[PDB]
Amino acid sequence: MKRNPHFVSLFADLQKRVAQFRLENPQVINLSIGPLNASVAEAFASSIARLSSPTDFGLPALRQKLSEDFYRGFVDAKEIFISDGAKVDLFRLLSFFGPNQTVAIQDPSYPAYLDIARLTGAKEIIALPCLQENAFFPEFPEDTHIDILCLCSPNNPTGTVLNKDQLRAIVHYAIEHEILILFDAAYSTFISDPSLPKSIFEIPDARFCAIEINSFSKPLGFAGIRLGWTVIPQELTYADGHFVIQDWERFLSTTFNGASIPAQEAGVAGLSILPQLEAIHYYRENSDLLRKALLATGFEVFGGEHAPYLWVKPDRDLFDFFLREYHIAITPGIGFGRSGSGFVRFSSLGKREDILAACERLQM
Amino acid sequence: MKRNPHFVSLFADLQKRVAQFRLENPQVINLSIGPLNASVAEAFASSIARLSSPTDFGLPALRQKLSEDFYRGFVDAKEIFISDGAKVDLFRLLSFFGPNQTVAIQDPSYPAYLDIARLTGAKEIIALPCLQENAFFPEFPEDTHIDILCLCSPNNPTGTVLNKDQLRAIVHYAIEHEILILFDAAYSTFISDPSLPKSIFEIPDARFCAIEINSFSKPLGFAGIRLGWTVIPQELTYADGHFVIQDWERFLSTTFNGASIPAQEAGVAGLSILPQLEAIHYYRENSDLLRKALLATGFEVFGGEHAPYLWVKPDRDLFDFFLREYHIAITPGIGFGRSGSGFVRFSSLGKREDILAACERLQM
Repeated sequence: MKRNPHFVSLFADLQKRVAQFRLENPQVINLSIGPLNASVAEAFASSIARLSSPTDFGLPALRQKLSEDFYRGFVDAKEIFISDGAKVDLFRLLSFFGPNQTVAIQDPSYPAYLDIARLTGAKEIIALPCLQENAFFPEFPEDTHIDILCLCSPNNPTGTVLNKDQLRAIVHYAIEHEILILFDAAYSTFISDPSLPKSIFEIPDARFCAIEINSFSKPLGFAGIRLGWTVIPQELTYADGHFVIQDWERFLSTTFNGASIPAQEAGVAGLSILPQLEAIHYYRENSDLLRKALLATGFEVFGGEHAPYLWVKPDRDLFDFFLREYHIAITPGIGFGRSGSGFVRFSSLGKREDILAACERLQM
Repeated sequence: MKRNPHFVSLFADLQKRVAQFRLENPQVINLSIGPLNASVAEAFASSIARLSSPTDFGLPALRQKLSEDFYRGFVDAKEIFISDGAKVDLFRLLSFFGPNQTVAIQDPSYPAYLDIARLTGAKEIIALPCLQENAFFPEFPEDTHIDILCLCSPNNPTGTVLNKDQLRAIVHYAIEHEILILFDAAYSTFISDPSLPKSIFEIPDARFCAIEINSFSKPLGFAGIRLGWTVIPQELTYADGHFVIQDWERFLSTTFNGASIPAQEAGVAGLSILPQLEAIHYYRENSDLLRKALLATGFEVFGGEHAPYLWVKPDRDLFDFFLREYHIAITPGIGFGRSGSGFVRFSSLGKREDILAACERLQM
């Protein structure tokens, strides 16, 4: 039994070395990192009760409520597959397409994409620089065949959203070069400008070249819900005219036994209270707060309105600078990749107390 | 985007065509196929309560209780990885070993092995005939290199258990030819003779060539618990002396985000009440019942003491014969594979009412 080839090519680590600084400066606000909702839990329990009394791609009620409330009718229930989270789905996806794909990803990169690409067999991996001069529109190589394009919108780490016009461009480019697009919209719920697309299926032609994955986990309010979903259009087709959706059903039947039903039952209630939650207006606040603190204290601030990420311009100068000069841990850009250089990712997903404390250490 | 090669090579189906017979003979006991425990659910809920109040490889308490109660000390907590079920684990495993393996499986086969092998890239698949002349000891080919050997003990479909002496043989054969053994013990809880091994780790040398997967789901009492575990020995090594357990940790971190914690909390309570459950003495009963009915009515009966499967000798003669001559649906042997020929699988996992009704239609 020889070891895995696809394996041998593989942060943070940033967190250990920060406990370090604390064990060495004991007299630090951690913004480099991250309670279950009342209605959600009641549904959970009621689901459990249902099970302890006498008497597949997802609970029909959940596939439905997604269609109608979450996707606002743009997606059909039968196009929606419930799984236990966005990451496993991304793994099952890339795994499903087979090895030797060449796969392009945004740079700066959410690093789980790179790994799973490497792990699932990619022939090459192409970083698509995304930079504010270009409004973060990724820069495609002329001219290199790409097979799969991973997108992450709203974006981790830029906290940026590809808008309507931008996605239309990407989709046209995609169909033009026969690129399958994998579209990760796990942060979509954080969008606060009701114009911007929330799903890639709001974009002309997306159904002939695109899949979406999404989850609860981070809307937030959803702690302990092992639950996500994948969307495959009926229209989506391999080179030879076979339907992706069909291969996906076989695949799923063979390798998955579905999400937990109580968690499914719990998603349904979550969809109900979904668009209310100051439980996200709370974070929009953190982001505002940071932003102005940051702009007041001289910085260039990007992101933060439609995701819990501030992308901030003032390389190992960076981590240790912020810790020392401000007592704020962050994640330095270049960690997420090569066009990360010169930037820092602040995370907005914390207690207001600390958010305020950090905003203070930006005065003097 | 070309379709998946590994894909193009892929029951039941038996169930549709049985509804058929009913829509055509309206004046049938279904033994071809299959309530959440009170303590388990209480734990679930309490877990949920815990989550709705303010404030990785598995819940430590669960990894522990497995070690100590389930594995009876034979396995260490750190060797135990919690996932959301045995099947996904088998998929993640074979996926993890990479493609081009040649993989041997028992014949008669539990058919998910074949698929997942095919799907994950196998170069060849070798059926290992298991037959009662040989006490169901699988028959190895001289002399064909095999890389992985899947075992299923207690066995679906024979309802058979490889015993101590048998596994010692297989393990010696395995280390001798450098075969990794994948050992599926999901039915172990049904063992009712306290001599027989329950885990492969009760067998000298198993740790230098074997992994085990197991779950709750079917002990039974565990409906709606998306929960299994995998066991990797510290000692287990690739050809080049690298440690499997280590590659597995990386792999898992990249592609899984763990079992649900409430389901984990719920497993713990389940381990407590685990060895009590007439909730399995109930089925042992069904099996007794069937067995004698079957022997009284002239048949050859195998299995049924240590799993909910009776393997019965009296090929398309079979399905439609049983339906017509007895009004009992079964699963015919040859469905699980080529050395299935001449046998039928009865399933013992039903209401006592129907078990009794079936035993009746064996008189005249």
